[PDB]
Amino acid sequence: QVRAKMQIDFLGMQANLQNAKAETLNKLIQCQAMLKSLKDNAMINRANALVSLLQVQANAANGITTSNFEAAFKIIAQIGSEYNQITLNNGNVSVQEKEQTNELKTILNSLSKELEKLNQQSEVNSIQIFSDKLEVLKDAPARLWGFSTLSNAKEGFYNEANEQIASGSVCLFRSDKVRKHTITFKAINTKTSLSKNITISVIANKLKER
Amino acid sequence: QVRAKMQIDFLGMQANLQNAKAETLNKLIQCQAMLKSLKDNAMINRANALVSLLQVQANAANGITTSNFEAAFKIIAQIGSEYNQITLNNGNVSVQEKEQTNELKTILNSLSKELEKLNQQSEVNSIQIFSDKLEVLKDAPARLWGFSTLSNAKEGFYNEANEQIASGSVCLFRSDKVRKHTITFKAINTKTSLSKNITISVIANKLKER
Amino acid sequence: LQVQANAANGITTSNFEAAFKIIAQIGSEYNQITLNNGNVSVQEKEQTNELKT
Repeated sequence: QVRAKMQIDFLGMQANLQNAKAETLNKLIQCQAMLKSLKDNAMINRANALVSLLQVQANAANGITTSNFEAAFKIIAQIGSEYNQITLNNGNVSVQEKEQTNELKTILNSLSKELEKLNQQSEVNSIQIFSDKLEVLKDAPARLWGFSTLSNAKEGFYNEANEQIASGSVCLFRSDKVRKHTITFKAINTKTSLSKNITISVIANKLKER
Repeated sequence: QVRAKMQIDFLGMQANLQNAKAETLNKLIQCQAMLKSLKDNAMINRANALVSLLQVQANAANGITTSNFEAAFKIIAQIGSEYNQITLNNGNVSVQEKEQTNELKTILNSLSKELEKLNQQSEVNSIQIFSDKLEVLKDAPARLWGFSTLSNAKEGFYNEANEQIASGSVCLFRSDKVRKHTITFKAINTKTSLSKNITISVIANKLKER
Repeated sequence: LQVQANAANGITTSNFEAAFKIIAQIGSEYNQITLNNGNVSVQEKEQTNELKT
């Protein structure tokens, strides 16, 4: 039951990794939208207040508005005082755009660079070999177990050049030798191919010797 | 099952660390937006009330409004009394911008500096070696186990200069010596490369001696 | 343009060079606008953003 569900479990774990990356990216984007929404809701309110000021200066017919246009415009100028504030010299404006400091924008940029640096090492399609009893005798099995996360494959075992010794995902490694063998789990596909190495060392029986 | 899922688990733990940093940054940004929204909602309401005051002074045709313009303007001046309040000397305004004290802005700045100081030590792509039985006899195995969080690598074991003694993520260290050996786990990649040291000390058998 | 339509004052012709730069600061981080002598020109500055990448 564990070995049957392993491919779908690794695909679900990769999907959960994608979910945990996309949630952090969405929180960063919501944070940057909340950062820019302050500037936007200040600027459109300043613009709407200026439109209403020209609306009361349009149908005025009083003359007090010409004297208060130097007074109320500095009240509309205090809407974006922490932003590109405005002034009136003798009836003309001049946008400052003071480039106001904010550390949190730089921390957001550093966290975005951290997320992009994390995004490169998020791999897909990696195989893995396993073997109990790395030490082995002359005729002991030492069952090799491979795992390929490919869609469809052949997942053979090859013996030190290309020599096929198993069929798929399990190998029974008899040695009849003394040397350290290196067995290659191979998962071929119509798209790509993967290989993995394991090293099984053989010893002789210390009791049978001399 | 534990060793197969370790790369995806470490990637998920790094993604959860990114989530726990981005949530704190988003809470700080929401807090600063709530700080600035008080100033913005005071200033646009003061501006809207002043626009309505010039609206009632426009279509007045009464004369009482010229006497109440020194009275109602001080009521509009109490909108931003804890902020850049306003006055009227003989029909002109003067913005104060008193630079009012607030400790919580400084505590927010200190927490942002704390978060940025925490952001530098958040590393990615670190390998780790492990070995049971740091003490070892002349021929005892003392199975070394390495872990590289790289995407694809070779993850070999090198013997004190460059001498390859294993293939990947497992090593069986026979010694036939007496000295303290230093084995280097190495994970090479097309982008970068990492190394890690372990020290396995060998002793002779105390029973076989003398 | 609604307040410039039913104006009948003349101050709006002088403030149309003033208020239009206030409307120009709405999209200052976006394709901002200007007025040379009564005509506009869209910039579309192609502003950088790492998060899109």
